[PDB]
Amino acid sequence: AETLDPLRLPLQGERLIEASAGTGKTFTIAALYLRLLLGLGGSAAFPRPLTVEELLVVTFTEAATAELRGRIRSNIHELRIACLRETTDNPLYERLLEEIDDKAQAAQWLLLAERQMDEAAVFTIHGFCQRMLNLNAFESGML
Amino acid sequence: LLSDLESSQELDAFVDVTPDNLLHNIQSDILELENRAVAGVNIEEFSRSDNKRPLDPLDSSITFHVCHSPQREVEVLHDRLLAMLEEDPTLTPRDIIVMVADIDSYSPFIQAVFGSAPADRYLPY
Amino acid sequence: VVVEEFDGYRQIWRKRGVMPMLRALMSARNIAENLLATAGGERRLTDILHISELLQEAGTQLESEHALVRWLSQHILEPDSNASSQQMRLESDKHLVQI
Amino acid sequence: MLRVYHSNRLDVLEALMEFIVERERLDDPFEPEMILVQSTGMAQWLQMTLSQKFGIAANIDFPLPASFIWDMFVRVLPEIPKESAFNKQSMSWKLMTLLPQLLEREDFTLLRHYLTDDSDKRKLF
Amino acid sequence: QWEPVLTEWITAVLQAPLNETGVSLSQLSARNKQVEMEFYLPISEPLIASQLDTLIRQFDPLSAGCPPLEFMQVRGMLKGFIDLVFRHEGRYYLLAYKSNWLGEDSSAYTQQAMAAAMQAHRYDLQYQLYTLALHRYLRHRIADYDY
Amino acid sequence: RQLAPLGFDLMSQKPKRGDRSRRDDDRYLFLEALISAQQKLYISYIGRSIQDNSERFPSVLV
Amino acid sequence: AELNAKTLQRLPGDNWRVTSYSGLQ
Repeated sequence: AETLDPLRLPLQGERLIEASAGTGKTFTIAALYLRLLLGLGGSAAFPRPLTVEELLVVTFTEAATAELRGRIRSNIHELRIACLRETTDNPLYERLLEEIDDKAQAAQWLLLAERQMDEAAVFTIHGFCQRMLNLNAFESGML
Repeated sequence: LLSDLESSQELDAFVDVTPDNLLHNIQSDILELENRAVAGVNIEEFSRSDNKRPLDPLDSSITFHVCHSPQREVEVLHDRLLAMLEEDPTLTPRDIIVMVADIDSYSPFIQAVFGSAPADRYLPY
Repeated sequence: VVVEEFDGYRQIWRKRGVMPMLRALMSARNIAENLLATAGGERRLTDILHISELLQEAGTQLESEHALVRWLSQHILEPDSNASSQQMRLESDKHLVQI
Repeated sequence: MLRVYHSNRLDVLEALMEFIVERERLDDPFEPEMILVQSTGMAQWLQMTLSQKFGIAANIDFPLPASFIWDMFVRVLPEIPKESAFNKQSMSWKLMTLLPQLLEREDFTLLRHYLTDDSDKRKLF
Repeated sequence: QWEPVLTEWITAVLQAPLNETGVSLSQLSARNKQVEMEFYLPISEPLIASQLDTLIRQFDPLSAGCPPLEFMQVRGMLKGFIDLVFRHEGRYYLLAYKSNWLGEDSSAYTQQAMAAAMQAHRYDLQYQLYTLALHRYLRHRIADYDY
Repeated sequence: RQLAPLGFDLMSQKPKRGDRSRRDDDRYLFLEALISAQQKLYISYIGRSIQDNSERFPSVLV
Repeated sequence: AELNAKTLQRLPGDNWRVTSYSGLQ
């Protein structure tokens, strides 16, 4: 196995993260969510930045999904404030601000993510299955 | 879509609101189309805080409440409406409206906390 | 006098509902203060309040008055566990050993 | 001439409508006064405010915009029935008959894979 | 089976004129008639039943009997639905419909029995409120109006 | 209140000016509730769960 | 410690209702 850095993880193919007990799993998930939103990483980055309605997060417990949605919303607001101010008090937010070259487009994308946070695609397993059965009902054959 | 009409006659009758309360401040900021949110691009704007608008501690226009259950929420709401009726001598319950996101979920609790009041405490709903 | 006040409770229960009758019964008899004064009666009072809330939630969907009594006797005879019909925490301010 | 009235609140628009009605009276007394609303509470509040301002509020029709547009379609162009042939239930009961007839086409193979698996006339409706 | 008797009864209703001059319902055009006029009537004073029933009995001759009803002080709005309002030869008239009439099968429904039914069901207050609403409507609509 | 589209509707693919959605209608309802309040505005939301005492976050508008 | 409850001085509202003829009979 290898060590995991949230700002150097290649988001290509299949990756297996083993988060031990007590580790910051919800923080690493929020960091990877901001990385997928802003499109950071350089050579190991995504080929294109994605919106809020294109990032799928699957967690079993509904309260865990609500807590993760609230934490990602708070992280989006804090990163938008730190990008408007060009300064922060967090070292991971400092490296996130150091990774980007442009500030106005990133701030506009974070504002659009804050406004589209209600339509975020962070659902459970059975909720995602019901949504995919009700959406494409023709190929599946669902009422 | 309204501005695209050719033969439209546009008349404006806007009554300005004097910004004294917090709700009147928000309505004046919406009507006048201005940005009062301080981002703090520099450290001088981030250090000082008197550049914002002063909010009086007795201004009870906009309040946000955190509750634990749909029963306790409307039980707090009934006491707060009684306090608002006691605070102002000229206040009609017809001028008070309560809007819920889902009526069928909260309406049993609303009827329960509105029927249990005694004759000196009962307000019509 | 007891029969007269129970007939008044029946009139309130037929006119105003479940929770007004239960609140008038708990206010006239003053049983809530006696259960709070008794050591170990706060959990009993919270259970009484939750049973009253569940009876009021089940009484709006039923028209007859005996139908709610039959529903309460059935749910007594049915120990099935729903997410709403479970026992809650009795107190939060006093620290307890949490098993 | 199409007149557009921009205002901040609704009481100014109600006072302007009262001034318009009191300024220009109707030549036909039995002619209803068309006030286009969206909900029943808006029409009820307008009726109460017009009764408070005028002393009475009667023969005021509050139709839907679609109903008023179809009424103007009937009144302006002739040879038109009062009800539209293309409604929701009418098109549903037409398509419930037409969809089994169109399953033999090549373009409806997706609906054939959705429908011909199991059908007790539930998915079709 | 009731249909062929009902329609001729309807024509028997339509052939009977209802006016002091003998004006039938067939002489009323579509613009003259108005069916189901809904009105809202405001009142800012507390409606006292004792100050109102005496004012009714001062002028209405049907209030000789009919001991007064008791109701609370009502301040606000009053709703009403008039069945029909129609004009004829420059004069406005009101028409309402009552159709229960269970206790009569013979020709005993004279003016005395109808007045007794009006006194029993207390339709005098309803007709007086209808006259007040029509007076206010004709005052608001038509300029230079006389009652 | 979120209402998902049918998926095979063509109005959701290419939106126009006169298109109406329930999310924008709810946001405009919140704006009209903010503007229509004259004297006092009261807002109450469930913040703590009654079952497990979990933190319940409010809406994005609040 | 000692604690008390505030009491309302007057009635919460007058008899305001939008009724009909059937409401007055």
